[PDB]
Amino acid sequence: SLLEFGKMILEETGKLAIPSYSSYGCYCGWGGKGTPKDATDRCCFVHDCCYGNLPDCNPKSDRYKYKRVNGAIVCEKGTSCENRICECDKAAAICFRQNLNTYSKKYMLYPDFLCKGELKC
Amino acid sequence: SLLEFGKMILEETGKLAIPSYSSYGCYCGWGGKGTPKDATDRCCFVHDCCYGNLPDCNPKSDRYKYKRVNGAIVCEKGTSCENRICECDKAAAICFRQNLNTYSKKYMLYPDFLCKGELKC
Ligand SMILES: CCCCCCCCCCCCC(=O)O
Ligand SMILES: CCCCCCCCCCCCC(=O)O
Repeated sequence: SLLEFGKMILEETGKLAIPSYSSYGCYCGWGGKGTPKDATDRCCFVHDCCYGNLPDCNPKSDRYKYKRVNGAIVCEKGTSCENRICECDKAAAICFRQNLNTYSKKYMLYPDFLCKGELKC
Repeated sequence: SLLEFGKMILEETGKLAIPSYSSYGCYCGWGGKGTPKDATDRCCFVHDCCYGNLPDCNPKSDRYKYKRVNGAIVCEKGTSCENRICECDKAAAICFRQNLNTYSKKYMLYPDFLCKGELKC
């Protein structure tokens, strides 16, 4: 659920999910059209493709449990869903960190309008 | 406070907070349930998620000051609360303007039974 995801993001990046990621570029915060603006934006994209491959699950709402082992995110075992969701979230979060040095305020609150067309995931 | 938030809304969109954004979709208003129905509805969803990260404050009434600098909304300095509350509002109003394009009357006075999922933040 967004609760775990949003928390994941602050642990990895140091930024609050809200302002910093709720409306970044074309895919951050949700949306789904356009050509990803940058690296951070490419991760929201990939994260969206990840959620899209869990038809049997409720990604944005099911609570899953995860722990940090020696500074690394580890998805605890739960249902098939809670596990796959958690991995999607971990991948996005970690990515976010990896590209912090390219994070551009220039893309926060980006006009969803400017994004046109649907990329084949 | 809502008096400042309503001012930004009228400035950025030209519409009055009450009709235009008080009974729109599943989140612009007070009910708050289901899955956002469109761009404008999500701005509202993100906004009260933003008010959620401010437990130690009270957004409805503490008044803050803001001004424009080269036409942009800037939150004047003050107490941590006043500043964070304003950032939530600032973003929301800008979000309503960037989406004036898809704002449709079909979502006004939207029925409760049409607000679906379980969503938390
Ligand atoms: C428009 C949405 C606000 C709630 C989103 C809080 C965290 C947003 C960042 C995750 C990216 C979303 C996914 O990959 O689409
Ligand atoms: C005249 C008095 C205040 C008008 C301000 C109404 C605020 C409307 C904004 C939509 C709700 C935002 C979200 O749920 O936070």
